Amino acid sequence: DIYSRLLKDRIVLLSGEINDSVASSIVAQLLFLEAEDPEKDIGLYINSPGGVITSGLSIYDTMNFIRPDVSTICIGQAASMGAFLLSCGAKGKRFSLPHSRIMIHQPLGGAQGQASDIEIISNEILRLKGLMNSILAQNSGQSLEQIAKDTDRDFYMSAKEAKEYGLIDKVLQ
Amino acid sequence: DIYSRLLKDRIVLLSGEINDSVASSIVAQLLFLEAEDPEKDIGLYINSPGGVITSGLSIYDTMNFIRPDVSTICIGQAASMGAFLLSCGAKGKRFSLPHSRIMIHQPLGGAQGQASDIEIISNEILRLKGLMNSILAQNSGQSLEQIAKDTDRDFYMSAKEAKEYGLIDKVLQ
Amino acid sequence: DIYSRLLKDRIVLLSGEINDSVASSIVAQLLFLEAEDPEKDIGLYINSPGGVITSGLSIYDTMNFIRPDVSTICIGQAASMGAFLLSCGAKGKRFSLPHSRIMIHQPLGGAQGQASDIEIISNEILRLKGLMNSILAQNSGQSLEQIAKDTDRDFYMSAKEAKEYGLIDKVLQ
Amino acid sequence: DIYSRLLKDRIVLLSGEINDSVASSIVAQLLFLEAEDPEKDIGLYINSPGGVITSGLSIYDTMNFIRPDVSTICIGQAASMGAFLLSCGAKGKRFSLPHSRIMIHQPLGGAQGQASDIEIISNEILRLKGLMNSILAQNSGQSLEQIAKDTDRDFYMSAKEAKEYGLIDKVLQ
Amino acid sequence: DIYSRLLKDRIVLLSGEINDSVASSIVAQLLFLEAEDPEKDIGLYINSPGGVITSGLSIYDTMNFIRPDVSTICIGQAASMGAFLLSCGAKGKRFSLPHSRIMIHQPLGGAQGQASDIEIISNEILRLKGLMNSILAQNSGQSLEQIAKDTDRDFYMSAKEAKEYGLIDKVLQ
Amino acid sequence: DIYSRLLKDRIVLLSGEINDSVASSIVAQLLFLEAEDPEKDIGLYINSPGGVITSGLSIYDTMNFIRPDVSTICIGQAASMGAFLLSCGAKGKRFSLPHSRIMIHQPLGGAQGQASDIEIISNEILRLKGLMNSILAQNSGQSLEQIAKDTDRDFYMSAKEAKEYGLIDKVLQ
Amino acid sequence: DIYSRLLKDRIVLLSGEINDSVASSIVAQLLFLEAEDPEKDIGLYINSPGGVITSGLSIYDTMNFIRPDVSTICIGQAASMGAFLLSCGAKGKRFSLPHSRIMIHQPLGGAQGQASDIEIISNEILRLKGLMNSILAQNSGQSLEQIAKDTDRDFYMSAKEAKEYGLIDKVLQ
Amino acid sequence: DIYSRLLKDRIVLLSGEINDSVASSIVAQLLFLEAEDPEKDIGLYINSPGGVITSGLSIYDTMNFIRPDVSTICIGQAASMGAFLLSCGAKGKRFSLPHSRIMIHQPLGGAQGQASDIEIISNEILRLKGLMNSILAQNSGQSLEQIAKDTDRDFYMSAKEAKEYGLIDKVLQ
Amino acid sequence: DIYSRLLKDRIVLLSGEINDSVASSIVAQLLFLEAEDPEKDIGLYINSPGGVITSGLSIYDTMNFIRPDVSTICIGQAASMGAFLLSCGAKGKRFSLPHSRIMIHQPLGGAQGQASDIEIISNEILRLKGLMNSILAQNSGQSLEQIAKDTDRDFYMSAKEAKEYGLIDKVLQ
Amino acid sequence: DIYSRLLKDRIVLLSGEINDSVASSIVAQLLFLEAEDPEKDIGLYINSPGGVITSGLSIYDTMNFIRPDVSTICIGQAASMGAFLLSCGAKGKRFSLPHSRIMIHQPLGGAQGQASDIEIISNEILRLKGLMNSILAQNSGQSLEQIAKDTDRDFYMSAKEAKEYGLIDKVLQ
Amino acid sequence: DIYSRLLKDRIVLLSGEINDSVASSIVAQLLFLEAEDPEKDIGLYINSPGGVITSGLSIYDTMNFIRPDVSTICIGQAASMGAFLLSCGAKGKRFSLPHSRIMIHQPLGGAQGQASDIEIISNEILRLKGLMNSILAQNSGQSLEQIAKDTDRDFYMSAKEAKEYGLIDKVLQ
Repeated sequence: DIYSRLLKDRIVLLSGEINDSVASSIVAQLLFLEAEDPEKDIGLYINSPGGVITSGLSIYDTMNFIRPDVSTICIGQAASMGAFLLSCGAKGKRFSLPHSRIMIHQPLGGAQGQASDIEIISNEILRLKGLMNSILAQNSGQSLEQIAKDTDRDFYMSAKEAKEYGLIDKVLQ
Repeated sequence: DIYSRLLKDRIVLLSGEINDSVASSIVAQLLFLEAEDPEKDIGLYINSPGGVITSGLSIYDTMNFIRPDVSTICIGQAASMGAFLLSCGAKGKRFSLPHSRIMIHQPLGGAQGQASDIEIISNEILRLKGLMNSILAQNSGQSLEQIAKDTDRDFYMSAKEAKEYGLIDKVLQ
Repeated sequence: DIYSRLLKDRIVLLSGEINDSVASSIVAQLLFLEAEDPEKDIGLYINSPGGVITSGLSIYDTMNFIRPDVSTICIGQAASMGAFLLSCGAKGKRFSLPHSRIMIHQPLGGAQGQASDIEIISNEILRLKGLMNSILAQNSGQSLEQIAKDTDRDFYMSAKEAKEYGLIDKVLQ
Repeated sequence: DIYSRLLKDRIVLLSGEINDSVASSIVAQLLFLEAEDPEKDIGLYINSPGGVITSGLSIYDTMNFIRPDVSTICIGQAASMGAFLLSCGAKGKRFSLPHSRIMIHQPLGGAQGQASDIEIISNEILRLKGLMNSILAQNSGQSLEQIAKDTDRDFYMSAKEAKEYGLIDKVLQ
Repeated sequence: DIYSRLLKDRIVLLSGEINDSVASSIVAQLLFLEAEDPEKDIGLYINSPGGVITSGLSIYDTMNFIRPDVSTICIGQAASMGAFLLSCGAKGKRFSLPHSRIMIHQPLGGAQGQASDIEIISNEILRLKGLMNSILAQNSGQSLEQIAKDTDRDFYMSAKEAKEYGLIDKVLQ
Repeated sequence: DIYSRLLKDRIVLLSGEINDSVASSIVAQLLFLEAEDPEKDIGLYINSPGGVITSGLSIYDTMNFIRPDVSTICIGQAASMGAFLLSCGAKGKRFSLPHSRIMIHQPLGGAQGQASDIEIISNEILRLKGLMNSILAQNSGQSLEQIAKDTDRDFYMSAKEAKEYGLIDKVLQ
Repeated sequence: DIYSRLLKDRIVLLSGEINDSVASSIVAQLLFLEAEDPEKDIGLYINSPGGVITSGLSIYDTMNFIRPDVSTICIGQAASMGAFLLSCGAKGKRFSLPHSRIMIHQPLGGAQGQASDIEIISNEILRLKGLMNSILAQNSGQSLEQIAKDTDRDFYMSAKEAKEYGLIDKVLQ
Repeated sequence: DIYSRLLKDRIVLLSGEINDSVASSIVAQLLFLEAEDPEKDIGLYINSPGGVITSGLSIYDTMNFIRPDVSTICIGQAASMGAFLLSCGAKGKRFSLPHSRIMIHQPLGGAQGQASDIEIISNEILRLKGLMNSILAQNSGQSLEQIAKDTDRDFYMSAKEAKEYGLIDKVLQ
Repeated sequence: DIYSRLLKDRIVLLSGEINDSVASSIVAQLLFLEAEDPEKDIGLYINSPGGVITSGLSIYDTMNFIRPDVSTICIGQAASMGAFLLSCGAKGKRFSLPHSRIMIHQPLGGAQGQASDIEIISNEILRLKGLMNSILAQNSGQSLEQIAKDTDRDFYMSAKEAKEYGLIDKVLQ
Repeated sequence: DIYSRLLKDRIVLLSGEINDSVASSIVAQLLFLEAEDPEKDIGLYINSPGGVITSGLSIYDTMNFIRPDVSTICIGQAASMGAFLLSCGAKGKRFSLPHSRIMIHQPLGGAQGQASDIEIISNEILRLKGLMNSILAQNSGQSLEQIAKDTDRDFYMSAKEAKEYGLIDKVLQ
Repeated sequence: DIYSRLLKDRIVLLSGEINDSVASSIVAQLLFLEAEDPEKDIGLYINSPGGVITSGLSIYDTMNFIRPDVSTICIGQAASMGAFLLSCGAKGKRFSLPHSRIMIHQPLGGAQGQASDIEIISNEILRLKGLMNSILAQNSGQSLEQIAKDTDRDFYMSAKEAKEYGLIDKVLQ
């Protein structure tokens, strides 16, 4: 398994839509490495359009739970939770190839049922909105005010624009 | 046309699901019954599990628009919006057959999309929820807080119970 | 319309499953005949397996609501709510052709959702079970207990048998 | 209307499958004809493959319920309930065109659920079988055993054979 | 098998919807670790939106039927049965990464058929609601009433609030 | 025809979703009434959630095309294109029942294919947005830049709020 | 038929998509109106997104086949075949409401099968493409060259621009 | 795999619905263990809602066919056929976790076709309801009469209750 | 693997429709086989009805790209692109079995969209039609004209007729 | 694995449509080869109609990110992103077999939602278009304008033509 | 694998529908066995209802393309194409079990398109029809005219009858 083999070099590939099954796998790996050499570095390669908010968070929090440094690399794209996760790499170890697109937005959801329940989901997602649009600031150097304004709608950026934005550290040319 | 004939005796039947089409027909008959005689009472028999909120409000609001007195008579059942409408008939003229059932509740709906949009839909349906509980309290003599409490979940009642609650005036039994 | 010339003879056929649509057509025809002549009997021929409970009571209630006696004739079959309606015919004027089948049961239904929602629905359907079990008890002369025990499962019986049970008065053979 | 025109000559057509809808329509016509003239004969043509049991039973009963003689004419085909009805025609006036095919059998049906309900449905279908066999015996001149043994599986026969069996009186040819 | 890997370090993730298939895998793993060493701790990692009730109870009752202590870590989210199971982890050893979201509620279900069977099913869902709400009381220290009041509708809380609520001991902050 | 009779009194009903069918029906009705008597005001009752933009614009244009004043009365609701049309009637004659809700938004649409076609659609939908926003601003008295901001996301309003906003003139309380 | 009503004043409405049946109706109305009076003008209101090429040509020709001048009025929109048709109105009698949308373009289609069959179908649509461009240029004053360059991709324009462009003669405002 | 691993310890996990593929699987596992050590006990873990009847009986007979003692352990739930099989374990060796649930009932099924065939199936299922209720009576201490009564409709119960009832022996609390 | 042992002897089997993944497989097998020994001949058994053209030329070029002589052997059938490939085998080693059938034809395709895009695809398929006809005429010795006339419509051949057309060399019979 | 045996000689295959999954695999193999030897050249064979934009850009970047020279070889076809990728190979090492076909064009996409969301997408796709046009001009030596004009519509090329356009360096034959 | 274990004894199983996929495994297995030993014998056990003609011919020509004798044993059934293969077995070693059915028929197929195309398919299927009639005639020693007469419609035979008809040599009783 080419992934099994690459994982041997402490490399992890997050590819495509994020959800529990995939997010679990990432975590399973991250943990595995930490339980191999809790000292070294980890290479998280990200090419994702996003996905389940809580699924990505598990990945985010784990990237810190473990001891090893988690360096993120954007190849292809990092959209939504993919960008979020991307800006969660170890400060200084956050990169992107030259032609990757980085995009940031607000949470996406749905609610259905009695008014009471729609209010519960609405408040729950608005809550996740705030929680993430503050980490983005605390990860970019941008204020929550500016991070509130740019993510209102899809905010597309090129690698170079994301470095200058604070989502990444270096655009490996 | 059996219906067009009862219509000729000022009788209007609102049965089944409520939506724009069904409501536009009840509105028309109510405006028509008015032009035929803005003095004589209108008899509106109801057997409906509710439907679209705004469609329902189009009837309620037409009821109070035309000069005729709109008597409501619950046969079978009057649930949700149907229950709301029954309780909106001329004072002293809200009726129900003996074995009919009345059921009041909170509005239902849904939202899908960005956190921001879910929130807008969520507020709008809470605004409606408040609006109708307000009217529903004024029609039954209950306190707004009492209605908000009793409509939290589906509240069933017999013709007799509904009259004791203030939704109707008499049980033509 | 064949049903229109007959409506003149004051004949109303209840055929097939009952729902608000079908049930409104009946109620309207009864109100009509009532407006045409308040004293003359009405012949309600019933060939139905039943259906929506509130729709049924809608018809039953209208039946006792108007001034004319509503005679009921069972042709083919009167099952469930259809048998319920049969029994609600003017005392002394409940009939069935010789080979009609008559069955009595308990209400059927469905509930989906949170535990506390299923309970409200479970209770509402039990109330209707009790409510209708008693009216059957009256109509027939039988006692609550016997009625409950016999309707726990479908109780299939002949016309001659329904006569002895007290659901009809005479077998027009 | 071509059918309403023939109804004018006291001619009722019964074609295709039999269900409540169709049944309720034949009954309505039989009741209408008897209205106009309860003395004159009626021509009931039958090109049906059968259908709902209690549905045809309603027609059969309506045929003997009214005063007019209900003459039956089999054109094309009369199978299962279609045949049963054809034999319930006014004795002596049960006809058939030369190349029609009469077919008789036992009841078809289905049951699903708990064993208790399956037994109940099985006993009910069995009663119905019994009823119709003996009614077939009484109308044909056959013994409950010859009929029962002969309808265990579909029994197809021509007009001539149908007469020798005693289902029809004469073959109008 | 990246998972068969962690199963060595005594780790095990419960990810995604819970059902008899997943439940059997988790319980199979537990019985496995109880044999590899019936004293050392186990690391049941949680990221689930919930699932079937009796299924979750399979996991719970096993976490207690075995000797080793089953610690629980909430990564991503622990909603419904997931929060319920997160709280069933050996007291003192119930964790959650800083960004997880915990949510507790009441059982969900469905019932169809006779009013007798709806009631059977309604009583059982209520019983299951009674049991677990009770277990959520013993686990967190909350009273029977408090839990019931808060689980009526979806109760969303952060890791901190959940530790604060007594659902977990510590946030691996 | 209940709708016809009202049309004989200068009453047009715009209910439900808007499209070329419905749009043509109203245009057709407005032309007719203009021919009927080019002086008498026309009353356009609107209960619509919006629909095809070009369809909506053809009604608006016609409203100003014909000679007679076209008064609008919102009942139920006037959302999107409905709010637009509602505001397009003769000045001093734009009405709403007390409980009607108004909602103004930006246009919705879609495109697929090459970047050149998408770009072409985008500009076109962007051209439509500006036209209506300037006409909405031109109908209410708001500054174009004011409308642009409010309608960015769905803007719901009570009848009262809508009068103050300048969408309608009076609320028939 | 309100449409039959307006047809009484020589007013025809071409709304929605164009196909064989919408075209036969329009052409019938054109042949009928000619038989009615070969002198008086005909007003053709057009609100269409286009349709089947050959269907639109059947109308284009019939317009020019009968003696009466066929004036065209664009309400809502005149897209593609709809725009083509709009431009084919009698000289000086081509108008548009102020807010109408006008769009011209090249033919759409599909072919499947053998290489030879694709080529045949391809040559055919390039013929219709050439034919309609030529007529467009002739009706607008533009050159075949300009029309070709401009309809390469969807060319959207306002009423005031369709006049300048020469597709229409006057914007009724 | 995880399961197979537990197999060499003589644990057989009956999980999920029951059918011929799953049954032969259980059966095969039992035989093997038998062909292994025909003396050492077997721990049959049951957690299912039940399933095909002749299928379940095959796990049962086999369970008595071999010489080893097949202990049963309900985890999560043993409902219908699952509850049957649970109670069928070796005397004094039927356990269950504290929060597991047991439910016993009467067989469900169905038949389609001629009356003669529906009866054969009806009698065949009444037979199995009879067979299993007798075995269900022995295994627990109850009498056939007390089993036929309680199993009529779904009969749920706790672990303790199940013990009391006689379906299982000890409740490994 | 059976196919993997036959590969050992340098036998490559191409069966079924041809698409990118089937083609890639052959290419990978041709390439592999080239590394093992750039000298030893290869047997390419073909049993295909044809498939994607570019996929076919994929195999064709690889067949002439590698060093070793790739002999083709038609078993079952070689139709369309399958027959095309069959003739691209090294001259002298193009064999077929006594009852294989060879069918040659012109390309099949599809196109949808504007007249401009249809043309482009039309010319692209025609360019492929000529390119391939020219290669077939060259592979068989037939002239361009004669190959054209014959592939206009499907052309079926026996192994004998084939060889005598030039498509294959010898008939291994 | 025939594909893993090819990766051994340092040969990667890109067949069929391109999406995140397919791209992730290509990248992995590239990274693994740079691991197995950062000096030896890599041969990327392409038979693709293209696919997801960002997916392709992730391969292009990985290609230029690692040290090994990654030459490209077109078999069958390289169209859209496939062509784009082919031309991104190591200068001097871009190849194609004689009969494969190369086609270049502009990006394809979709947008649904509000005008604001449509616009953001249109701008983004025009953005990657300008990006890709620039990258194709640099790789082929063509001017940014010639590419823009040439890719407005599918531009099909033979291998020879492609090499002459500067897309591939050599045509193996 | 087990079908492979049997292949070690030169036993090839042909079960089910025949198609390229199926025929390819059979063809692969035949070529392999010869590579294993071109002297011994192969036993082709056939239990098939037939399939794709050219597919069958594929296995037919290989049986006789390889060196060893292909012994065909019928089990279950050899119908349509299945019987052709059975009969194509090595003269003298064709077998069958006592209760197998053998069935011979004419080819099945279809065509769609232009008359010219249907004719081409029609003649091709007639060719495959006469071709198999002649070979089936040879294999059995019957008259081309006789075989044609018996396969015009399905011709079922038992093993005894196949032996006397000439399709098999012996019947292993």
